[PDB]
Amino acid sequence: HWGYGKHNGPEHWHKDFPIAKGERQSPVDIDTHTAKYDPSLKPLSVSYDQATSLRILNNGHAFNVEFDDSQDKAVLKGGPLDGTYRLIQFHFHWGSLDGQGSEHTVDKKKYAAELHLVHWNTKYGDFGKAVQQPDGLAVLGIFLKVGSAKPGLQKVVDVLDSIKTKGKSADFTNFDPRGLLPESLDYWTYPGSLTTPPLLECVTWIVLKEPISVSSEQVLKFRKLNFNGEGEPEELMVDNWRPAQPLKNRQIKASFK
Ligand SMILES: O=C(NO)c1ccccc1
Ligand SMILES: [Zn+2]
Repeated sequence: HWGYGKHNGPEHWHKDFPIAKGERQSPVDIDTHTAKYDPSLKPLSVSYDQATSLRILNNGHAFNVEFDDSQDKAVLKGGPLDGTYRLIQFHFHWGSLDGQGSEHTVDKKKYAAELHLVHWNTKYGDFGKAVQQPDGLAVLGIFLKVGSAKPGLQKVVDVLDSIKTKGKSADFTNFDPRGLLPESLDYWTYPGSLTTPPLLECVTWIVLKEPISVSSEQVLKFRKLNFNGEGEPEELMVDNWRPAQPLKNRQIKASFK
């Protein structure tokens, strides 16, 4: 099945998932000089105070911190969004080296990693129905650079040893995603897709301009994870990022002047 290796990586996905060569695929390079300030954008609202995390899972591609989305708790609204989007999970994409790892790039610059906080449009009832709609999902993307440690990420880092291989999960309650956000909410937004198969084009991307810094030690632990399952040859979970795709007929809007 699909992965990030030479024989099943991004360049191969289109065979099982034709939409890989679609009209609004993600990620894309964000050309900052071509992005235009949009005064029609309303202020962005990230309300994560009532967030209820449940567990963490190694799915063989990345690790997902899942949340209880059966109620109106952690929601994203405002900005380019119409309505309320509910947080269902977050995960990261990272590299084997600090010089690569992010999916979106800024003026071709690659960051060490990228955090994706996934939300679904409540007007559609649930995540499954949402992914059949062009405005069913909203993903808040945050870049990670290596520098000072991020205190709010350490709880995630310390539980990774317990979910080293594909299929493993661990209880992960009371984790506050507010500790992963940078100070500024300035962002770029464009219509795109999931960056992993099935690559569905149901996403409104909101990529924050300000990256958060994490320590070399923190990202090093991300790289100790495994793509393989327990009892299988070890294949380090690194470089699980899809490269920038053609922007095609799209414009990236900026929330700032
Ligand atoms: O960011 C994602 N993949 O990398 C993603 C986004 C929405 C739903 C599932 C996955
Ligand atoms: Zn992602």
